Amino acid sequence: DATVKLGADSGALEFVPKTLTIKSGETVNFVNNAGFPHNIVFDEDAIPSGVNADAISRDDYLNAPGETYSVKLTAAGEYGYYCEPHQGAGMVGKIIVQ
Ligand SMILES: [Cu+2]
Repeated sequence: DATVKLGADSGALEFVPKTLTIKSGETVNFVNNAGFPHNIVFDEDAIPSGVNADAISRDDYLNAPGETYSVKLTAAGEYGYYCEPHQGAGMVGKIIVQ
């Protein structure tokens, strides 16, 4: 399992780390750090076919400080995802599942 802080302590709205590599079946914990509310809307494109992004997409917004979203990715492949509220600011990421 690996943990992604949503936003740096400085206030910058970025996925930390932006490019994360995990193994098949590892859980990603997206812990709110700064800039909340945040959400994780996996992109339908640039992903394993079948639009699995929607099922693993966080439509709701994490608002409480330290709120953690835990998602298990078993399918191998890059997952290109982005934070909608800060999508224009470049708050995106990619999770290589092997
Ligand atoms: Cu954000």
